[PDB]
Amino acid sequence: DPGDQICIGYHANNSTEQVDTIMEKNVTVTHAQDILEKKHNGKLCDLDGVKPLILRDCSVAGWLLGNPMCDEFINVPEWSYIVEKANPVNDLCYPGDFNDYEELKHLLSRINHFEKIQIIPKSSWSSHEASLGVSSACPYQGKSSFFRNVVWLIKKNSTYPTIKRSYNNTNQEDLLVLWGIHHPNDAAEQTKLYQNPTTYISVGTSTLNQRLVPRIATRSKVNGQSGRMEFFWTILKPNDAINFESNGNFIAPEYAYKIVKKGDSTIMKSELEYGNCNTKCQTPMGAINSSMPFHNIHPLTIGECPKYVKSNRLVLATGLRNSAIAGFIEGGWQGMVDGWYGYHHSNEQGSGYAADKESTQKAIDGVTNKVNSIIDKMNTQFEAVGREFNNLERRIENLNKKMEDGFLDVWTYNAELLVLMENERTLDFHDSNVKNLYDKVRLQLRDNAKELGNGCFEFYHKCDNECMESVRNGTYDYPQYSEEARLKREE
Amino acid sequence: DPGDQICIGYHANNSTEQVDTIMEKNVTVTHAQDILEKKHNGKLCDLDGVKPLILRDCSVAGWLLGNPMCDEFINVPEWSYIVEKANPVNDLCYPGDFNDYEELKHLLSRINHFEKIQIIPKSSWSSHEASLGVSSACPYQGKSSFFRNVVWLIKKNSTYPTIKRSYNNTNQEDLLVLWGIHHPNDAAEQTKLYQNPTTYISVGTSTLNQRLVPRIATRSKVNGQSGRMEFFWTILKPNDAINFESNGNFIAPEYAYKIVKKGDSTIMKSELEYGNCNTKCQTPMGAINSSMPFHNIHPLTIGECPKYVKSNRLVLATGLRNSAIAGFIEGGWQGMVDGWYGYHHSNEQGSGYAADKESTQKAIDGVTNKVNSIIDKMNTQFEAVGREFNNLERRIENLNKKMEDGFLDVWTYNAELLVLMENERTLDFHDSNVKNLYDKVRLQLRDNAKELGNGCFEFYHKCDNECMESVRNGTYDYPQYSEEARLKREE
Amino acid sequence: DPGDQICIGYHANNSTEQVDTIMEKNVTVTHAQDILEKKHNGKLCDLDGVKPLILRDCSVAGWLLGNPMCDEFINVPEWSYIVEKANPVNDLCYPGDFNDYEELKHLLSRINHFEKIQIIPKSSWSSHEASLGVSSACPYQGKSSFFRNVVWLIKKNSTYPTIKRSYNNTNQEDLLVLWGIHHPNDAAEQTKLYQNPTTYISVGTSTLNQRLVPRIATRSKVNGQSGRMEFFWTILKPNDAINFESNGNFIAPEYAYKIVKKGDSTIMKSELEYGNCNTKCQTPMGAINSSMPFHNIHPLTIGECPKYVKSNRLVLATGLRNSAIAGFIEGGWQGMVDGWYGYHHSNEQGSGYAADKESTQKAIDGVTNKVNSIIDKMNTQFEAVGREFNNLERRIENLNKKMEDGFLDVWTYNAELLVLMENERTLDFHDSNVKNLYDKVRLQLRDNAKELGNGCFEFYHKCDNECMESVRNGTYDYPQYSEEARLKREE
Ligand SMILES: *[C@@H]1O[C@H](CO)[C@@H](O)[C@H](O)[C@H]1NC(C)=O
Ligand SMILES: *[C@@H]1O[C@H](CO)[C@@H](O)[C@H](O)[C@H]1NC(C)=O
Ligand SMILES: *[C@@H]1O[C@H](CO)[C@@H](O)[C@H](O)[C@H]1NC(C)=O
Ligand SMILES: *[C@@H]1O[C@H](CO)[C@@H](O)[C@H](O)[C@H]1NC(C)=O
Ligand SMILES: *[C@@H]1O[C@H](CO)[C@@H](O)[C@H](O)[C@H]1NC(C)=O
Ligand SMILES: *[C@@H]1O[C@H](CO)[C@@H](O)[C@H](O)[C@H]1NC(C)=O
Ligand SMILES: *[C@@H]1O[C@H](CO)[C@@H](O)[C@H](O)[C@H]1NC(C)=O
Ligand SMILES: *[C@@H]1O[C@H](CO)[C@@H](O)[C@H](O)[C@H]1NC(C)=O
Ligand SMILES: *[C@@H]1O[C@H](CO)[C@@H](O)[C@H](O)[C@H]1NC(C)=O
Ligand SMILES: *[C@@H]1O[C@H](CO)[C@@H](O)[C@H](O)[C@H]1NC(C)=O
Ligand SMILES: *[C@@H]1O[C@H](CO)[C@@H](O)[C@H](O)[C@H]1NC(C)=O
Ligand SMILES: *[C@@H]1O[C@H](CO)[C@@H](O)[C@H](O)[C@H]1NC(C)=O
Repeated sequence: DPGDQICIGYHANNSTEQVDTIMEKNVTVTHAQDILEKKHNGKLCDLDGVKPLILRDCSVAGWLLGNPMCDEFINVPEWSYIVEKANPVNDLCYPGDFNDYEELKHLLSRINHFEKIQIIPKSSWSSHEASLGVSSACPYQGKSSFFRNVVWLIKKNSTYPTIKRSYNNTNQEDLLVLWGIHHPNDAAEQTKLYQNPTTYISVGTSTLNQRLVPRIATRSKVNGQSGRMEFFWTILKPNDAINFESNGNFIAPEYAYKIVKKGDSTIMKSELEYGNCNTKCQTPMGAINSSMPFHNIHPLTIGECPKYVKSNRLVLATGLRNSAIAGFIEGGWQGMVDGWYGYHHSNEQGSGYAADKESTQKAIDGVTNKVNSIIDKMNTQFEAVGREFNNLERRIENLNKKMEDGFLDVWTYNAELLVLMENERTLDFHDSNVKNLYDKVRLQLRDNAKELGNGCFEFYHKCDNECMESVRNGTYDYPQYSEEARLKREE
Repeated sequence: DPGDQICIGYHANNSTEQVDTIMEKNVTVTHAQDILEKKHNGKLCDLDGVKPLILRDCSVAGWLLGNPMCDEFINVPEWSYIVEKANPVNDLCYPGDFNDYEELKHLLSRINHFEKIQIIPKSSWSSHEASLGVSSACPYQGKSSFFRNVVWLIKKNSTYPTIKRSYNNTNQEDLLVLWGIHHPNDAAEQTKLYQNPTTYISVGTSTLNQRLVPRIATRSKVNGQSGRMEFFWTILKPNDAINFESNGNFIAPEYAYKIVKKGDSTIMKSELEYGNCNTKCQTPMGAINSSMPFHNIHPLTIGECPKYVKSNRLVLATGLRNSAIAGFIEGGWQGMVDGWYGYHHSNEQGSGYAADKESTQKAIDGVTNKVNSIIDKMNTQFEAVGREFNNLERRIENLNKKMEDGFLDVWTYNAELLVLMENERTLDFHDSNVKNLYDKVRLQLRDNAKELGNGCFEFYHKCDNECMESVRNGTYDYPQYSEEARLKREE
Repeated sequence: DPGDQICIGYHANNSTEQVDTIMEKNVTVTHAQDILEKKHNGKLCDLDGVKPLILRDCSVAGWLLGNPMCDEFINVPEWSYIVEKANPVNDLCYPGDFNDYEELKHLLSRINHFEKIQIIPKSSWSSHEASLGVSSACPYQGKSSFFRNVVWLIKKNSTYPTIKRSYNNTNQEDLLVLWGIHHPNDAAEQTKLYQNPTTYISVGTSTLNQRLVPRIATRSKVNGQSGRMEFFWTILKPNDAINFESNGNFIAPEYAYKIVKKGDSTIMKSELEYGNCNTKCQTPMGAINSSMPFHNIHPLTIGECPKYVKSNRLVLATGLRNSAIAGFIEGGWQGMVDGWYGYHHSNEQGSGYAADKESTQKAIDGVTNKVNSIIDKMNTQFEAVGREFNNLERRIENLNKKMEDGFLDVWTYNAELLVLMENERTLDFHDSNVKNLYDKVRLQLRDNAKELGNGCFEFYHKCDNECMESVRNGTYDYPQYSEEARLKREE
């Protein structure tokens, strides 16, 4: 009237944070953690401390050949990836084609050193016109012009003698060399420009064995030209020579490019500003600081990125189901201001809440470990995802699509089920921990107290604060009080 | 002699349905659900309400060029995919080759609009023979013939003047244009057919810059011909023109094809009948209504399909382990005609079974949620799986094989383990629910009754049907009967 | 003073074996099993009882054409895969190129029958020089030589008459036929070697329609040659004929190869010895006997292999957490020499340990099943992983890299989490089993004994060895002793 009491219960708070489990939707929970990265800085950034190459209105092709309408950031000796607009305004001003263009973009996607040098001075053409090879298709300062890195040689007097030029790579580095051939409209234009009716370009390295022949066809006007310019490239190794021989139609190198190549990336399509930021994961929509194992921003990423997932939320439960003084069988304790599982007692020294420090710490460590495993076991590797295939490589582009879609399907399913399964394990863990605490006490107390059925015990003896501490410590001395207990019990 | 009683127990039935768990094989279970789709309608069907193009005995090539032995369904203005036989009987009647054939099949796999038009009338050839270009290799009504969409021009008198033809696409739609070149057996055949010993075909658009030259070689007879026909195609954009120039060996266009293209699919190899059905997933062996997240019919599918898996059964447990009146410790209750977990009682008003409605509903909802999650979290995307690579693309075909086999291995393993793990969770859930019910009662009753050890309690007081209902409701008033209980108890 | 006793407890041993769970790191455990294969025999082995083709210092190209510096194992009529060194010393002694080289390596990766035959005897050249076609680039026994399978025909007197040669495949098997063209340095060398200034090679089968023309360019010296040799191949079906016609520059077949092809593999890069072993999984670093579902040796494997994983250990718990006489609440029993869960008793016949055979067997079966499922559900398929793409196929090689890296990421994550999740299930299973045993006893004994709170019961009646056996058997007859029990109890 009334006997001392100890109750077992668990933390409750004012959290409205919701979680899903394999078995229940929308469970209110004490604390939760999202493992889905959803935020980007809306900028293009350095990748592992190397600037990108941003081409504002120029194709890689326009940029390499010196399309004179390309007004770009000129000096840039290395880069980590390339940014183009979807459809650049300035490509090949004089219409035509670039041989193995996509393989060259991929080779140039990431470059350790890039330095333009002069391999054949425009001034070295003594028996051909170096300054007439100009077109209204390729306008400069209002006046007719041409690609600036490459020379459109025309006949001098009414003669086009055979060109023989060798260039020996005396540099330490590989040379990217560019040249072209003019496909004229007819035999009259052919002889008007090059005098000789039948022409070739021969090009030889230790590797290359090329002979080009112009092709006449009747073609639609593009940039007001029915002629076509076709471009070719090789990499000249650092002690090899390249040998040019031509009768006509030769678009000669003036400038070539020293390159050092240490691994590739790809070409990103984006309309974003550079932002001086560093990042380890770039997206067409912005960069990401990628601690989280999953993201939903954009598939077309370059770097060490979270796995891309079709998903709005991946929220793990970290806390508990959230809902005399009665114990656990009737709900949680707002009063348990600290601790996850613990006790409420009332004796002649007064009443209050005490955390079970040991079971609380064990459980916090467990849940922290669960979250860190799900994050830290994720293998993160460098990859570069772009669209590098042309409109006659549609079968290969379909192969890439099935693979990308394939991985999106596997990761989206596994992350969703992983969160549902583990959330159910976590909430069941909390129930298992509370019930085990109740049993820890029930087994110490035996017949020295009575189970009240609500998660509380009423003692058959005086249990001061020091007795209570021994119950919470698991050091309760049953023999010490069996005598006093038995007297009140038999009555 | 004898006291009132309440027992805790669970549903049992005459089910022989079996399930596997990570830990036990062949567990008999009250109710189970298969999540593996194994059934197909054995027919080719519309895909999202668009008919397929079924070519009974004709290659795409034979069909486009008008191989005169192709007796096909002529009119068909759109389609969702193409069906060919493994080795069609009718391909190129006059032997030869089709340039970038596989890329053209892929472009044509799915078409929004397809309409054949006449771009160059057979009657427009005033200075060349339009009706002699015929062969015994390409038989029609017993008589020698040729591809019907394309004209094999021969010299007239003993002259083959230079052809110059332009066609301007004044249509709203892209044009697929087809032409070819004849590779004759020798210089005598060359001049016998075309008079001129040295010939070319030049073709130009805003894109195309082609010059073809016939090739003599001594070749094996195919369909009794040692000559070869080589075919080329372009897509002419809706305000461009195509310009043809030829000296000889020209297989001229007569008919071209207006096309509208909105996304691709692939070419399916099947010997099935069309069936007027609609479907969202087509298989070479038949269509599928794809609610289930997995299937085992065939890898080579087109549409939004379940994931393909090497597996005969993926069966989830939905019910319970299946096996006075004693309670749960001795087995299940055939008498529990309704409910999963509940009670049996016996008092002076009589005996019977009562379902624990709350715990039963919670558990049914849980298991329904588990099944729906495993089904509904599956990301389903459109894909088209075929074999689109030629016998010099074997490395790329091996790349595709490793990817396909890769995904089959991941999905087959994850589905099998998913079912084994969750089956074990489900059966352990049922045990956890029954035991918690027993405890719900034990904690209400305390010393007002005695545990019989078999899942039953014997009351120390009269418990009429209204007392029993309060035990099942969790509203049992222990104080109301402690007095009566204690008297019978002390004795 | 003192009463008979029965205790519930579990096995403990001197194991230091450690395991991880989703929630705890470094749990000491009674017994564990690694499912990650980490061991290889450091040798190249037969694959499913078929020898490899090991090329010690020769390229496939060098080997097929008979580079005279290739000192290889000559006779070898079938093989399962090919082994090359990263950069073979002996390739094309006379510099040049091999057309569709990579597709030919892939075709030859695995061969059922391979037999070199003579299709055109060197002695059959009556109007051309068959023994002058020799070079200092291709040295033999100190003296100038050439590829041995193919004849470099030179003019005789000062004449190079037109070659016309047919070979009809009268063999039962497909023929791999090889030929080439010489690209000389200039018009003087052209006529010095072949007399005719303007030359061609025409080659025709039922399939092939080729016309080759030599190409002059000024080229860097390689093996002291500025000339180039370009090689071509076809597969001649078993009743077709191949027809050669040439004016000059013809590198003629002498020897061709009968082949039978039944499925492909790839080319492995390794510096290992053959070892007479058989295997179902070969690695560049050594073979594997692949019972385990995962391995971490090397990605570039051929056969039916475990899944490749970035991981040092995948260790499953199979045993228990490892740590009067007290029962389970105070730790494990070194004394439980046999069994997982069981009992300790003490009566007037003496004291000792007894295994709960039924619950122990159920648990051993469960854990054995868990391990076997995780191993046996793994779909294992034949695959061949190599690097088969050239330096202008870098985009496709990047496609293959993303796929390979993709599968490594999926398998590494799923195996790591699978082991963490199941380890937690296994340890929780053991706790659930021990606690259920304690309850099995508590429910049989009821008030005929008292719970001591440490996992032990003290009996209120004499419990001889035969009573004890009935408690362990679940056949304990409570009524038989309630009388004796109640007397000692009321006191
Ligand atoms: C869960 O919560 C949200 C409210 O934020 C609601 O939209 C949804 O309908 C709820 N229930 C289910 C079954 O998803
Ligand atoms: C071209 O150059 C000069 C005339 O300026 C003259 O010496 C030369 O012969 C001219 N050639 C011809 C063929 O007119
Ligand atoms: C280029 O110059 C170097 C250094 O003078 C020389 O050794 C080398 O042979 C030259 N390269 C060629 C292909 O001639
Ligand atoms: C637990 O509580 C008792 C009583 O307050 C105290 O004396 C003892 O030091 C504690 N025991 C342990 C092991 O912490
Ligand atoms: C399980 O059930 C089937 C009978 O339908 C039987 O074939 C199989 O052998 C049984 N046991 C095991 C271990 O698979
Ligand atoms: C061919 O056409 C007619 C003869 O029918 C004639 O006017 C023409 O000159 C003929 N040509 C030759 C060269 O025979
Ligand atoms: C085709 O006709 C249109 C309309 O007459 C014209 O504007 C267009 O320029 C023509 N196309 C070409 C390439 O000439
Ligand atoms: C439960 O049972 C009692 C006795 O039949 C009834 O009076 C009461 O309305 C019920 N209580 C609830 C909360 O359903
Ligand atoms: C676990 O065990 C190993 C000792 O073998 C140790 O290196 C490691 O630091 C321990 N703890 C954790 C948290 O990994
Ligand atoms: C080459 O062969 C012999 C000389 O040995 C002779 O009959 C033949 O005419 C020679 N040809 C020429 C054109 O010298
Ligand atoms: C090759 O010889 C066979 C048998 O004599 C013959 O039937 C076949 O037609 C020949 N092949 C060719 C293409 O001539
Ligand atoms: C169990 O133990 C009792 C007493 O030793 C023995 O008589 C009986 O045969 C056993 N019962 C069973 C079912 O094994």
